[PDB]
Amino acid sequence: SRVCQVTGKRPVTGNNRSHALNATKRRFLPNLHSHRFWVESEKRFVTLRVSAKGMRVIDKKGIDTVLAELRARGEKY
Amino acid sequence: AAKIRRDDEVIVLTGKDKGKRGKVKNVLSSGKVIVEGINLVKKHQKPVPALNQPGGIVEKEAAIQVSNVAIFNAATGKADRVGFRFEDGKKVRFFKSNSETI
Amino acid sequence: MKRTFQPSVLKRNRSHGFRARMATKNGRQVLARRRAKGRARLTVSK
Amino acid sequence: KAKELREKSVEELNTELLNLLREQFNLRMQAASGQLQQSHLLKQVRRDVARVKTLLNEKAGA
Amino acid sequence: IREERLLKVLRAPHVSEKASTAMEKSNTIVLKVAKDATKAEIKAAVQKLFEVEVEVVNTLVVKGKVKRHGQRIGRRSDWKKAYVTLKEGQNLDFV
RNA sequence: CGAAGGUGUGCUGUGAGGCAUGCUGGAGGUAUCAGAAGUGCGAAUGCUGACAUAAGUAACGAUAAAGCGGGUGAAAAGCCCGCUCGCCGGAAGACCAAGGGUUCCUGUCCAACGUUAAUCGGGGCAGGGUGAGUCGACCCCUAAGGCGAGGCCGAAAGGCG
RNA sequence: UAAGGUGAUAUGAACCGUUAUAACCGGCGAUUUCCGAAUGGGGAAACCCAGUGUGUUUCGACACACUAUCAUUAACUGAAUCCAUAGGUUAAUGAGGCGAACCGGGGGAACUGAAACAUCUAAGUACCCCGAGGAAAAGAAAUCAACCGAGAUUCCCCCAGUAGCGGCGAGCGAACGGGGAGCAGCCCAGAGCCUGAAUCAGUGUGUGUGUUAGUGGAAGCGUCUGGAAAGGCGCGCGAUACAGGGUGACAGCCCCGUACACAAAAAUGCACAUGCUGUGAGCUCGAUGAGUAGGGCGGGACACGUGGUAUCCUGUCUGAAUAUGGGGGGACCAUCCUCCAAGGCUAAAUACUCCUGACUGACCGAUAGUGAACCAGUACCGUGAGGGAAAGGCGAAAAGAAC
Repeated sequence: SRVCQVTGKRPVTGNNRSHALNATKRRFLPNLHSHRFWVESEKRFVTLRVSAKGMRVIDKKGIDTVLAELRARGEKY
Repeated sequence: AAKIRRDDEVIVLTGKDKGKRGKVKNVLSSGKVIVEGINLVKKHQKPVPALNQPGGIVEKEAAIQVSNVAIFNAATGKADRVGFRFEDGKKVRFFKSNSETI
Repeated sequence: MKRTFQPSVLKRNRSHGFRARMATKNGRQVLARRRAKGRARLTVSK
Repeated sequence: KAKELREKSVEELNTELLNLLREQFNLRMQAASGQLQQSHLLKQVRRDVARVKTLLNEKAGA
Repeated sequence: IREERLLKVLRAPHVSEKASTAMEKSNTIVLKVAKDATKAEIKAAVQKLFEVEVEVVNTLVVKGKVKRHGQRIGRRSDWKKAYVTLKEGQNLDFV
């Protein structure tokens, strides 16, 4: 599925309200990307599927922390 | 806790036999009893060659409701009602009027 | 003339047979509804 | 029975069980030839069997 | 094989004109046996229990008929029939 | 010493109605004043059951076809036996697969079933009947196609492989 | 508990028992073929084919046990590639499926209404999907109020069809405040001191209490009518029992019962007691949840349809302050008041009935009442999903009509 492995962002739903306000079902997808990150302590490249948001958060926290929360939540990376 | 039993002498309260006395052959589950010389019916029997049973009208004894028969007190000569007490450690029957055991 | 039901056993059982139902979500819902209505036989089996 | 059987060892019980199956066999043999008068016998043995078996178990069980 | 199983195999002698015919003419007996028993076990069981020599056992399965009792439709149970060939030096016992 | 209900008859009220009572019935009914209503039927091409009508009328399923003697039997155009006649014969014959599931064979019965009778039956009831190393299925091997560990994908279910 | 029994349609045969190993009722046990999550492989469900390891046995084969996946932990193994990881095998622990309604989350209509119809409505309903428990959810203020104050949530009645929202149409619809039901508060983001010290969980034992079989349980005769009395007439008696049912018509006193008074070998529900092991009290000093708050853009939730629209949620792009601080007080600003977000647990009052027991009804009485008073989700109809009937009453007793 499209799910951010970091922030847990998922597809959500909403509408097109047109100019005449005709409401129509739609979705908002997370913005997702398959990316290789450098883990120094493991000396290795982990590949996560993450949103832009996720990436930014990886910059802030460091990747060690993030992966610690991936083993904690118990989801495989 | 069963009041009327095999071989008790009873007197009949109700029916064509009212007042007659007799001896219990057996009891049935439905609360019916079958009493000696009591409630004869005339039954027609199709002759059966396997059992060598002739035909004819057999007088037989038909079950009577156990509510209708009373346990006969031989002491008082009256119909009685029955009750239970514990003598020794054993459950025993007695007559209500003279409160004597059976 | 040629009518609509031309029977076959292998066909019958692959299409509606027990195992065929159990294969899927929907089928097990059928078997649920039947067990709830309390049928004599659920599926077509011999 | 069943007190009587309880005081016998496991071996003698196996032996009794086999006797019983011979007797049972023999019985339903007689019964299927129409040679049986006393039917009540089948039930007698058919149940005794169970008794024996139910002991064997608890002697192994504990 | 175990003997305990054996004594459970053979239900009953099958009685009929066909039966009598084979028993007289071809030296063969006819048995109702447990639905699950096999040619091995029947060979074993006759050879054991009647103590006579079996040549070969042929079998078939009889589908019970369908009956009506008081409008109700029942089904008579299935069962298994066995033609049991005795080696000729044998002569029948019925017990 | 005969309730409700059914059927009559008689009387009485402006009316829906009421009272009494002969038969039937064989154990429940209910004054009075109040209370609550699944409260009143002829229609709805109303819904269920029952019985009419046309009418003892149309019809009895291939225009291949029957006739006689004897048997059985309550009763024989139709059943069994014999004799002639006639129809199919690249089938209206014989053997399978499929599909059915005991309809097979014997005895026995004739209510219903059989478009008539039926003593007959694929009908009823009871019994018997299906014997495999080498015929099939199973089994060994794969086709299209299916399912599909991990895997890829997808809001969830799930899709693809 | 017992003098009768071997379930029913349903007789009989063959028996078992009568003072307690007949039967019957309950407690714990034993057995529990095959299918089915189905789990050794497969499969057209109730079948087909195995492997490994023990154990015999004359050595023909038989018996018995283990063998699913997936998650997690361990152990051993172990490529590309040196370490390493991936991977591979064994082992222990758990999960999978079913089920009525209620519950929280993920998706989510249209008919209809608007006397047409698009916003709106219907309605976050039907339905689908996931997850859970006997309840769940919610929950200890970055809450409201109004210069006086309240003090978590849930639920009921008001406030009020008001304030408002709305093609200002159709409609929708609060809150503040008040009366009640119920009431309970806690921990982590850390050190020191005194340490098993509150609580809570596990387990034994004791008594008490409920449940699962049970025991006793009052007092009536005569007479007419009649097939039969319980009915009429006469004289009695019981009542902490005149609930109700049955017996040849309508019985307090014939039978079962009913009020009342009792009982558990064993298993279980709740209580305190007490022992136990695991869980840590209290105090002092600290500390105080960042890609977060807010913002831009797009939607949604708030009664509130972007409106002057606060307030919450977030797909997207961003982005602070840290008690000399921040949030809210219906645009917004200042003043005044109040509150501390971005960490987590929590009983009760509330909703529901597949199911067990008892009691009741100005509920029905066989075309009614459940589709189903009867062997009914049956026959029968449909390839299938599914549809889906008809059918109660001899009598007191079969005495069911010998000849």
